[PDB]
Amino acid sequence: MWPKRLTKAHWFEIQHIQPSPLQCNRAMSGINNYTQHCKHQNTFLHDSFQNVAAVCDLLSIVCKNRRHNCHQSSKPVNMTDCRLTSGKYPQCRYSAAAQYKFFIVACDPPQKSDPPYKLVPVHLDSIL
Repeated sequence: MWPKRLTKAHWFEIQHIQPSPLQCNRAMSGINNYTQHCKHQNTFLHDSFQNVAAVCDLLSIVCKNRRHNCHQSSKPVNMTDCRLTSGKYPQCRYSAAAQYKFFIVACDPPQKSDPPYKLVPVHLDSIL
């Protein structure tokens, strides 16, 4: 069981960080349990937290929400798109689609219980 309240950065890691590609149904089951529903879509980045957090140090750009705390990867990375195809919670089933794309993350200063980087990733703003 993941604990009661996760930081935004910790939830980002749980939700979007998976360096070796796995089975969509397996990978989503934990996330779905914590949210108590079948998430309709999720993108897993096949890269390490360390590598993704490093993107936070790159040039800041505008996010979809018009904030300026977003950062684009310097290279594309392997990722998988999981899309809900059937089932009612907790029986959620997915199809997988591999991608090789740049990504943009939103970054914030760490909270106290976060790893003490200058910035940590907290949202997957977009893939491009």
